[PDB]
Amino acid sequence: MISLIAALAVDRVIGMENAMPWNLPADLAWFKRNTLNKPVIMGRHTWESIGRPLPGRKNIILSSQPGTDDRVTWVKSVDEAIAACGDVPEIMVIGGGRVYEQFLPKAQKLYLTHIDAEVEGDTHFPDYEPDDWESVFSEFHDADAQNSHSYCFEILERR
Ligand SMILES: NC(=O)c1ccc[n+]([C@@H]2O[C@H](COP(=O)([O-])OP(=O)(O)OC[C@H]3O[C@@H](n4cnc5c(N)ncnc54)[C@H](OP(=O)(O)O)[C@@H]3O)[C@@H](O)[C@H]2O)c1
Ligand SMILES: Nc1nc(=O)c2nc(CNc3ccc(C(=O)N[C@@H](CCC(=O)O)C(=O)O)cc3)cnc2[nH]1
Ligand SMILES: [Mn+2]
Repeated sequence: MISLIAALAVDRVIGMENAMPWNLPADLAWFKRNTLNKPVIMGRHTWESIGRPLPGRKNIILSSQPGTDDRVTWVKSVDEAIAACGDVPEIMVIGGGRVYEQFLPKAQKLYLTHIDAEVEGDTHFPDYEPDDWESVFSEFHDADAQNSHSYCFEILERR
């Protein structure tokens, strides 16, 4: 099965100038929890924004160009990316915008964090049809001393 995981600010903004302007340790812990010991697929720009391999995960990078780092796996198409994951129960697609758009039609599950932040971005999560999805988990958290915005963890499954 293919799953997308993403954190969305207001108006589905997910990035600006190849960074995530906010800082929510609780959300990154949620990301780690849900991706550890699974393959993660990302686009080249997201790979460059993270800046190093994610430990405890098979890192698969999509690029039309040859690889530049043998600590991770490089692939040249969506189908190759999926194949490189091997026979696993769950493949995690971790962005960015252009990668999300391509994998969304193939995905069975969305792990979404809705962040109460107004950020002017240049990258958005794709505009998905709500009728195709059912919410099976929702958990809201107020801002605290560590997390500067309120946020909601949601898991959607394709109906
Ligand atoms: N808030 C979140 O949850 C979240 C998560 C991830 C990323 N981001 C943010 O999203 C932004 C980056 O997203 P982005 O849309 O600009 O770029 P991206 O999706 O991360 O990567 C785009 C690149 O992936 C490569 N590639 C993509 N699709 C391919 C395909 N079908 N076949 C072969 N190669 C392919 C291309 O690399 P080449 O040009 O080398 O061919 C393309 O330029 C950043 O701001 C980042 O911080 C946010
Ligand atoms: N929900 C969600 N939040 C995110 O911020 C997020 N970010 C990306 C891509 N960007 C990044 C940037 C940094 C790290 C990162 O340093 N992760 C650490 C967490 C460290 C910790 O647990 O405190 C990791 O090991 O996973 C991951 C993804 C993709 N999906 C996401 N999904
Ligand atoms: Mn059903």
